[PDB]
Amino acid sequence: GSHSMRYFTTSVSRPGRGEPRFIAVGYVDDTQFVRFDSDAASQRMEPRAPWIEQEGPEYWDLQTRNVKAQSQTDRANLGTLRGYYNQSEAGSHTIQMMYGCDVGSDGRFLRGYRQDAYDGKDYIALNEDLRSWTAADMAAQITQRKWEAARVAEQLRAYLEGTCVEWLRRYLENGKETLQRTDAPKTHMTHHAVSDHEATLRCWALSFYPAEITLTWQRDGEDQTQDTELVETRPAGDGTFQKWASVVVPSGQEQRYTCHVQHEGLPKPLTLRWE
Amino acid sequence: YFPLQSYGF
Amino acid sequence: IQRTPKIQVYSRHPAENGKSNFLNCYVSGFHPSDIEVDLLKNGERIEKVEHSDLSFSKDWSFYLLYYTEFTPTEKDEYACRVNHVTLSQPKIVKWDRDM
Ligand SMILES: [Mg+2]
Ligand SMILES: [Mg+2]
Ligand code: NA
Repeated sequence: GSHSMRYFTTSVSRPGRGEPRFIAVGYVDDTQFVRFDSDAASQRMEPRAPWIEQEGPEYWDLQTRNVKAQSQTDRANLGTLRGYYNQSEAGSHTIQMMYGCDVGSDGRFLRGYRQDAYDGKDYIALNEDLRSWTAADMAAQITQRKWEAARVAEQLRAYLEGTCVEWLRRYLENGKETLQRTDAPKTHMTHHAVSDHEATLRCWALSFYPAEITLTWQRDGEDQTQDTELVETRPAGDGTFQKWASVVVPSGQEQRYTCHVQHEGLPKPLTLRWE
Repeated sequence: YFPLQSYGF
Repeated sequence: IQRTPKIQVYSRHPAENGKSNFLNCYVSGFHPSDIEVDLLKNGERIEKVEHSDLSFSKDWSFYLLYYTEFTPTEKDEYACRVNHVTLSQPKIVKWDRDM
């Protein structure tokens, strides 16, 4: 029922080979809806979902402006961090940033985020109170003093508590048929002989949205973790997700095992048992 | 909506 | 920091010989972002291969989906080949229709 809005920005320096590579993506829950890539032809924020296309020219120009300013600040930022960590111009470096908010099913504000990383490690983060920072080291403490002096937290908090939640609620209404749908997983079980004493049972959950799902094995109505495998949730490529779970069972005892499936799209949990 | 948030380090 | 990619090869839909579908290579949990991913048919590279836009998780590790249109047969064998700086060797994961 709960909803999220996320913007991920990545900036990779490519010494000699030119200006840094910049990539920005926008998500509403598990669905990507916008993109910006510095290497692309357009030089614009681009739609990635059919719903967001309905937005006017002022929105697309303001989104282009804000994302271009981000990529350009990252180029200055990549140079400044080389200065702070006394690093060479020969090596490749990455800047990562996450911005976004969380709303409840009723639409109320739950949480705001602003976090930055340098080379896969935490640099600086806005705390949950949206009023203080956490700096990962001495270099991130130079940035902290600047941001505290310039009142960066107050501007961010105003964007998160205002702007972020209003646009998300708007996306959820305009993108309702995709964003708020709860595609129940289509389920099935497969069977494979391992030896003539042991067999593998595989429990499948396909075409589900959102990505959150619980798949569990039971032996005679009791929790089974031993001789089990669970793959991480994967995109099918068309907006839906996939998952499977397996158990290695003794031959002839297949009927004793059940696979329990839990998803938002199911009114009651489904139980699967081999024939 | 991604707001203008170009802060320098 | 450095992180090894987790790899999954699978089709968008349950495979049916002679029916058009999509072949996927989902690479995740890696750092840095520099990665080479190829989809192979009978050991050879497929050239019209698309990928999702670069994104990352809570821990800052990246993920990407590589995909192509394909029509499975009983003969044809498919696989995904991944090269990353954390790998001592390019990882090849074979496509298994029931996985
Ligand atoms: Mg703005
Ligand atoms: Mg299907
Ligand atoms: Na599949």
